[PDB]
Amino acid sequence: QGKLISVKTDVLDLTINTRGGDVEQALLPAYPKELNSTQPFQLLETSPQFIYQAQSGLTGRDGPDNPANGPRPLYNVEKDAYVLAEGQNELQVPMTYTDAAGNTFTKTFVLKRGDYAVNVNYNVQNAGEKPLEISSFGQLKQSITLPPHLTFRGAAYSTPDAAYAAYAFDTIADNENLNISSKGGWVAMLQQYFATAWIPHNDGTNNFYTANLGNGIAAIGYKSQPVLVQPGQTGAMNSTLWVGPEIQDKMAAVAPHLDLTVDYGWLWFISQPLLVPRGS
Repeated sequence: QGKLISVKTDVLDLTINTRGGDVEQALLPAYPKELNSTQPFQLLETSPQFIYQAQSGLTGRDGPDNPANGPRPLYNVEKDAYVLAEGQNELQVPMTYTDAAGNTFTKTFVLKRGDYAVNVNYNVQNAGEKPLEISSFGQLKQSITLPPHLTFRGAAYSTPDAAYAAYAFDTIADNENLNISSKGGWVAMLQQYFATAWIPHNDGTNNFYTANLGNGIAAIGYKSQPVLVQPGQTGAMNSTLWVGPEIQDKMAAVAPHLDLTVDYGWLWFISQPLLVPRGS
């Protein structure tokens, strides 16, 4: 039972679940829902017939988002609604959770004006006797079937060794999944004109994976290498979420070597039905 908070700027309307801090819906006010609509375009969404979420949290031995340590952390929040105020160029949305040992975990969303790159920052204060072992993760998950409603989509990533790469949702659904290591890099879900991406900011070697979550859900994500938070200290785990138009210039400012060019070419080609006519 985690409430839903509203987080608004000029370009994004996010709903964030307070149990785990997953982004459950993202609307884009600069883009109409369809031709002639009042409504903004819906990228991330949570509904009975379609889900598309940017999930994140702290896993590893001592991470609270690790199911073995119990249910996802219920964060406390100041308000239910945050809105970029006039004259202000940045919005901060901090949420705090306190462990059953006084360990404090602060997850903070940082939005900037006109900016589709949302910073997602943790601070972990260890108030106990042993080091806390923690991996952060970013997952993007999506229903394979759109709502029947009665133009292609896929997963991508890049690493220092992988200039372009792409997984069709079919492949993921076939249990043929990515499982690799990447220092830096990024993972994304693509559609036409719009993209979602997680870009970790750390010094380690991430695990980049795709996953069949079953019942029609595909996923791509990263799990950053485990870090120790000493009894002394407060640790920080940072990543950036792109949630917006597929503007390469803007994305590449946040992820160097962002080039989707060859990914789109593959996904465009692969999603077109085959017809070989009989001779005549």
